Amino acid sequence: MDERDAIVEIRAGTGGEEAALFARDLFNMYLRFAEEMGFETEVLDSHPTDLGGFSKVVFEVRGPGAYGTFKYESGVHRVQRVPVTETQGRIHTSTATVAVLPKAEEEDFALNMDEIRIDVMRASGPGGQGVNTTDSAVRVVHLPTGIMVTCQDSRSQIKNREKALMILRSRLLEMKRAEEAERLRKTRLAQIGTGERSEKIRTYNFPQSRVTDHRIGFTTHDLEGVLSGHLTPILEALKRADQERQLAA
Amino acid sequence: PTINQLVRKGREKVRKKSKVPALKGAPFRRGVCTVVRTVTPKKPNSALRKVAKVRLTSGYEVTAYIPGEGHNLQEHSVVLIRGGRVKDLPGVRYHIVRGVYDAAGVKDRKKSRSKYGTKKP
RNA sequence: AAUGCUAAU
RNA sequence: CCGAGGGUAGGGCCCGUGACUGGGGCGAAGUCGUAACAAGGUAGCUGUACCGGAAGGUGCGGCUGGAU
RNA sequence: UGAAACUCAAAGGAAUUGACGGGGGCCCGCACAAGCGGUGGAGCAUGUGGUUUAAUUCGAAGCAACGCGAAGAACCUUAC
RNA sequence: AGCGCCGGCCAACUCCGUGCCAGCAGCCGCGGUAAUACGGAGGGCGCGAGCGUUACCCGGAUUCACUGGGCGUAAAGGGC
RNA sequence: GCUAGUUGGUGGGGUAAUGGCCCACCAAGGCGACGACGGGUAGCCGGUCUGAGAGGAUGGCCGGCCACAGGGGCACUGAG
RNA sequence: CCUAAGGUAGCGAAAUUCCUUGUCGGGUAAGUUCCGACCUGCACGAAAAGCGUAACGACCGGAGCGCUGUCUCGGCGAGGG
Ligand SMILES: [K+]
Ligand SMILES: [K+]
Ligand SMILES: [Mg+2]
Ligand SMILES: [Mg+2]
Ligand SMILES: [Mg+2]
Ligand SMILES: [Mg+2]
Ligand SMILES: [Mg+2]
Ligand SMILES: [Mg+2]
Ligand SMILES: [Mg+2]
Ligand SMILES: [Mg+2]
Ligand SMILES: [Mg+2]
Ligand SMILES: [Mg+2]
Ligand SMILES: [Mg+2]
Ligand SMILES: [Mg+2]
Ligand SMILES: [Mg+2]
Ligand SMILES: [Mg+2]
Ligand SMILES: [Mg+2]
Ligand SMILES: [Mg+2]
Ligand SMILES: [Mg+2]
Ligand SMILES: [Mg+2]
Ligand SMILES: [Mg+2]
Ligand SMILES: [Mg+2]
Ligand SMILES: [Mg+2]
Ligand SMILES: [Mg+2]
Ligand SMILES: [Mg+2]
Ligand SMILES: [Mg+2]
Ligand SMILES: [Mg+2]
Ligand SMILES: [Mg+2]
Ligand SMILES: [Mg+2]
Ligand SMILES: [Mg+2]
Ligand SMILES: [Mg+2]
Ligand SMILES: [Mg+2]
Ligand SMILES: [Mg+2]
Ligand SMILES: [Mg+2]
Ligand SMILES: [Mg+2]
Ligand SMILES: [Mg+2]
Ligand SMILES: [Mg+2]
Ligand SMILES: [Mg+2]
Ligand SMILES: [Mg+2]
Ligand SMILES: [Mg+2]
Ligand SMILES: [Mg+2]
Ligand SMILES: [Mg+2]
Ligand SMILES: [Mg+2]
Ligand SMILES: [Mg+2]
Ligand SMILES: [Mg+2]
Ligand SMILES: [Mg+2]
Ligand SMILES: [Mg+2]
Ligand SMILES: [Mg+2]
Ligand SMILES: [Mg+2]
Ligand SMILES: [Mg+2]
Ligand SMILES: [Mg+2]
Ligand SMILES: [Mg+2]
Ligand SMILES: [Mg+2]
Ligand SMILES: [Mg+2]
Ligand SMILES: [Mg+2]
Ligand SMILES: [Mg+2]
Ligand SMILES: [Mg+2]
Ligand SMILES: [Mg+2]
Ligand SMILES: [Mg+2]
Ligand SMILES: [Mg+2]
Ligand SMILES: [Mg+2]
Ligand SMILES: [Mg+2]
Ligand SMILES: [Mg+2]
Ligand SMILES: [Mg+2]
Ligand SMILES: [Mg+2]
Ligand SMILES: [Mg+2]
Ligand SMILES: [Mg+2]
Ligand SMILES: [Mg+2]
Ligand SMILES: [Mg+2]
Ligand SMILES: [Mg+2]
Ligand SMILES: [Mg+2]
Ligand SMILES: [Mg+2]
Ligand SMILES: [Mg+2]
Ligand SMILES: [Mg+2]
Ligand SMILES: [Mg+2]
Ligand SMILES: [Mg+2]
Ligand SMILES: [Mg+2]
Ligand SMILES: [Mg+2]
Ligand SMILES: [Mg+2]
Ligand SMILES: [Mg+2]
Ligand SMILES: [Mg+2]
Ligand SMILES: [Mg+2]
Ligand SMILES: [Mg+2]
Ligand SMILES: [Mg+2]
Ligand SMILES: [Mg+2]
Ligand SMILES: [Mg+2]
Ligand SMILES: [Mg+2]
Ligand SMILES: [Mg+2]
Ligand SMILES: [Mg+2]
Ligand SMILES: [Mg+2]
Ligand SMILES: [Mg+2]
Ligand SMILES: [Mg+2]
Ligand SMILES: [Mg+2]
Ligand SMILES: [Mg+2]
Ligand SMILES: [Mg+2]
Ligand SMILES: [Mg+2]
Ligand SMILES: [Mg+2]
Ligand SMILES: [Mg+2]
Ligand SMILES: [Mg+2]
Ligand SMILES: [Mg+2]
Ligand SMILES: [Mg+2]
Ligand SMILES: [Mg+2]
Ligand SMILES: [Mg+2]
Ligand SMILES: [Mg+2]
Ligand SMILES: [Mg+2]
Ligand SMILES: [Mg+2]
Ligand SMILES: [Mg+2]
Ligand SMILES: [Mg+2]
Ligand SMILES: [Mg+2]
Ligand SMILES: [Mg+2]
Ligand SMILES: [Mg+2]
Ligand SMILES: [Mg+2]
Ligand SMILES: [Mg+2]
Ligand SMILES: [Mg+2]
Ligand SMILES: [Mg+2]
Ligand SMILES: [Mg+2]
Ligand SMILES: [Mg+2]
Ligand SMILES: [Mg+2]
Ligand SMILES: [Mg+2]
Ligand SMILES: [Mg+2]
Ligand SMILES: [Mg+2]
Ligand SMILES: [Mg+2]
Ligand SMILES: [Mg+2]
Ligand SMILES: [Mg+2]
Ligand SMILES: [Mg+2]
Ligand SMILES: [Mg+2]
Ligand SMILES: [Mg+2]
Ligand SMILES: [Mg+2]
Ligand SMILES: [Mg+2]
Ligand SMILES: [Mg+2]
Ligand SMILES: [Mg+2]
Ligand SMILES: [Mg+2]
Ligand SMILES: [Mg+2]
Ligand SMILES: [Mg+2]
Ligand SMILES: [Mg+2]
Ligand SMILES: [Mg+2]
Ligand SMILES: [Mg+2]
Ligand SMILES: [Mg+2]
Ligand SMILES: [Mg+2]
Ligand SMILES: [Mg+2]
Ligand SMILES: [Mg+2]
Ligand SMILES: [Mg+2]
Ligand SMILES: [Mg+2]
Ligand SMILES: [Mg+2]
Ligand SMILES: [Mg+2]
Repeated sequence: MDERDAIVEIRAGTGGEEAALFARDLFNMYLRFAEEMGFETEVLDSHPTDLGGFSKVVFEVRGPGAYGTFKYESGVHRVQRVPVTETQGRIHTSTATVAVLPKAEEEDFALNMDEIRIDVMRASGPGGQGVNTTDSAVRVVHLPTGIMVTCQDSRSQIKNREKALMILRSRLLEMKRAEEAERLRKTRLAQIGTGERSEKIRTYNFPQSRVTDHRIGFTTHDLEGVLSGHLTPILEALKRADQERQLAA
Repeated sequence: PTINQLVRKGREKVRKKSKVPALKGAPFRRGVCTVVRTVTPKKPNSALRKVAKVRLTSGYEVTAYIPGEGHNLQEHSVVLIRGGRVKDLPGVRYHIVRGVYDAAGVKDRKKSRSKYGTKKP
């Protein structure tokens, strides 16, 4: 929860090259903010663009309470301004998506033999009296799930047992990873949605030099300061709202 | 065409197509809401439009628009639907009638109350 | 001989 | 004898549905190139044939809705 | 021989005024060519981007922003 | 004594609130911080024990053209 | 493309009465692009709505005709 | 980076698939076989031909109906030993 490390993913939304430039602006703002709060930042993944923006950038915030203080930045951020890619001088409305996740753990995978049943039996196919009489074929069964792996490759029961256990371990590890990835994907989608202009969480109006947080109706007029990393007023207002929302009864 | 060609073949009449087939010839239809959500319109409009998936007494299952500011509909709500498409929403051909069955009237509405189903204050 | 220019007058 | 109906067997047509698979319409942003509109940088279009990630290319013939 | 579902609020013909062309014609400019002297390398002065800072006030952004507003920043100026 | 409407079609305009949100919409379209187009108010217009909305039919549609249309380039002359 | 009681003839049965209506035998006919056969839909009219007319749509109530009486078949009585 | 050149059409859990009873669909109350698909082809592939194909087969698979001492589950009878 609020005390672990944070993974922050910034993606360009609608607006193309301007959206990538705005993603770069959000990246700079959050980097300066994390530095001002005392955390340590490392960039994990980066996909830059020719004009100096980012189509995607993933970085890490290390420090006690990183996730707890970056958990209000998730969602769609909207910018209204005249692009540098704009030729006729029009105002455009673009978006960038921010996803915040808690850094997970790397617990290793091991097979508990108390939930594993091993059967030995005769193999099939050629071999004469040997295959007629030897219990060389092995079956391993993971009792909680019913998944079984059978090995018959060698003439030796010991080698077949070892190979079957190895294959079963790989299969169970793959299933665990797949379910974890599905859960994380659903969390990401719940956070960022489609990136459309609606469902935005904050608006940065450059012509009006205004920043508006629509979750709490909080408007300020220091756009340059906010973009330089001065997010403390907005975050304290958001924490105020979160503490006040639990007024029960 | 010549007179003889008209005698041989005639002139073909024009057949109109119904725009509200799920109504099955009725002015209104009762239905039950299965999904209530918001959708985004097509260019150039931008909004979050409130719609409902409605399973009707006529056997069809359609999408209906919820007009007015604020609504109380949810899954298993009983509603009445009427004809009329919403232009900027793809595939939406019907309107929920406010003030009928489980669809309440619009609160604090002061103008055009016969639409939106609001009683006289 | 030489490719491209999103999206709100 | 006919005879409502029921039973058995084989057909015809239509409707719903199906693992998978093919394209189509759409999209205020993506990746690849740039085929067409200017002689669009190899004039374009066209029937057919073969070929290529893709737009397309080339062969044979045709048209000007091209030039000289 | 020859549909429909779905989808769009248009798709089109001719002509007009422009703009544009790696179309044509006729012209022009230190545009090229013909010359002479520079800049790009050094050190320093100065303005700017960035970065830093308690603050390093603000504006100017291709040509047509950058010895520009500033034809005089120790205090004052000065807006931080 | 109520109902609909007051951007154009179409009769009847100002203030406040909001800020591509909430919402309106039959078509064209409105709304992204000065909205006669959203919501409210004041005013106005049309009907009135009614006023609107949905569904269906004819009209407008000479848009299947008998009255009363077309086919070089707009859809349309069959390869002969 | 359709038709085998099918199309016609002779004799008979049945009916108030004509008739392949039904039966026996003889011939091989009958229908169809002027749309047979098949599929879908539908009670029909005087009228009604719309429309400048021509036309289009429609057949609630009222008058006329037809069909049906839980779903099918059948006869009796009787002028019916 | 390497090669003389890097497998084309078509077909594919196959008389070819080790993991394997792969996975999904069908058939059965229940299907390691069977049929239809997917492509991850251990280790298909174009005259040691590739992919199809009406008819034919004492060939080898899978399913249903009919009928039965095959069976539940055996009983009696005849003849030759
Ligand atoms: K396979
Ligand atoms: K093989
Ligand atoms: Mg064995
Ligand atoms: Mg051997
Ligand atoms: Mg063995
Ligand atoms: Mg042994
Ligand atoms: Mg004539
Ligand atoms: Mg708009
Ligand atoms: Mg009103
Ligand atoms: Mg270009
Ligand atoms: Mg270009
Ligand atoms: Mg490109
Ligand atoms: Mg260019
Ligand atoms: Mg441009
Ligand atoms: Mg362009
Ligand atoms: Mg452009
Ligand atoms: Mg089907
Ligand atoms: Mg070309
Ligand atoms: Mg070009
Ligand atoms: Mg080109
Ligand atoms: Mg070009
Ligand atoms: Mg070219
Ligand atoms: Mg070309
Ligand atoms: Mg070219
Ligand atoms: Mg050209
Ligand atoms: Mg040409
Ligand atoms: Mg060709
Ligand atoms: Mg050939
Ligand atoms: Mg070639
Ligand atoms: Mg259409
Ligand atoms: Mg020179
Ligand atoms: Mg020099
Ligand atoms: Mg230098
Ligand atoms: Mg120098
Ligand atoms: Mg400066
Ligand atoms: Mg200023
Ligand atoms: Mg200058
Ligand atoms: Mg100067
Ligand atoms: Mg000076
Ligand atoms: Mg001072
Ligand atoms: Mg001073
Ligand atoms: Mg007026
Ligand atoms: Mg509006
Ligand atoms: Mg209104
Ligand atoms: Mg206003
Ligand atoms: Mg209006
Ligand atoms: Mg108003
Ligand atoms: Mg009239
Ligand atoms: Mg008209
Ligand atoms: Mg007419
Ligand atoms: Mg007319
Ligand atoms: Mg005529
Ligand atoms: Mg015409
Ligand atoms: Mg013509
Ligand atoms: Mg003409
Ligand atoms: Mg043409
Ligand atoms: Mg036409
Ligand atoms: Mg034409
Ligand atoms: Mg001709
Ligand atoms: Mg022609
Ligand atoms: Mg010819
Ligand atoms: Mg007979
Ligand atoms: Mg008969
Ligand atoms: Mg007859
Ligand atoms: Mg009459
Ligand atoms: Mg009249
Ligand atoms: Mg008349
Ligand atoms: Mg009737
Ligand atoms: Mg009748
Ligand atoms: Mg009946
Ligand atoms: Mg009844
Ligand atoms: Mg009597
Ligand atoms: Mg009698
Ligand atoms: Mg292939
Ligand atoms: Mg094969
Ligand atoms: Mg095969
Ligand atoms: Mg298989
Ligand atoms: Mg299998
Ligand atoms: Mg095979
Ligand atoms: Mg296998
Ligand atoms: Mg095996
Ligand atoms: Mg299996
Ligand atoms: Mg199997
Ligand atoms: Mg299986
Ligand atoms: Mg399965
Ligand atoms: Mg099955
Ligand atoms: Mg089976
Ligand atoms: Mg089954
Ligand atoms: Mg079955
Ligand atoms: Mg079954
Ligand atoms: Mg089963
Ligand atoms: Mg199965
Ligand atoms: Mg088997
Ligand atoms: Mg078997
Ligand atoms: Mg089987
Ligand atoms: Mg099989
Ligand atoms: Mg098979
Ligand atoms: Mg199979
Ligand atoms: Mg599969
Ligand atoms: Mg396939
Ligand atoms: Mg495989
Ligand atoms: Mg093969
Ligand atoms: Mg060969
Ligand atoms: Mg060979
Ligand atoms: Mg060979
Ligand atoms: Mg062979
Ligand atoms: Mg083969
Ligand atoms: Mg074969
Ligand atoms: Mg064959
Ligand atoms: Mg044959
Ligand atoms: Mg065969
Ligand atoms: Mg066969
Ligand atoms: Mg034969
Ligand atoms: Mg055969
Ligand atoms: Mg034979
Ligand atoms: Mg034979
Ligand atoms: Mg055979
Ligand atoms: Mg044989
Ligand atoms: Mg045999
Ligand atoms: Mg045999
Ligand atoms: Mg054989
Ligand atoms: Mg056999
Ligand atoms: Mg088989
Ligand atoms: Mg067999
Ligand atoms: Mg079998
Ligand atoms: Mg059986
Ligand atoms: Mg059997
Ligand atoms: Mg026995
Ligand atoms: Mg037995
Ligand atoms: Mg027996
Ligand atoms: Mg048994
Ligand atoms: Mg047994
Ligand atoms: Mg037994
Ligand atoms: Mg048994
Ligand atoms: Mg027994
Ligand atoms: Mg026995
Ligand atoms: Mg016994
Ligand atoms: Mg026995
Ligand atoms: Mg016995
Ligand atoms: Mg016995
Ligand atoms: Mg015995
Ligand atoms: Mg005995
Ligand atoms: Mg005997
Ligand atoms: Mg004896
Ligand atoms: Mg004996």
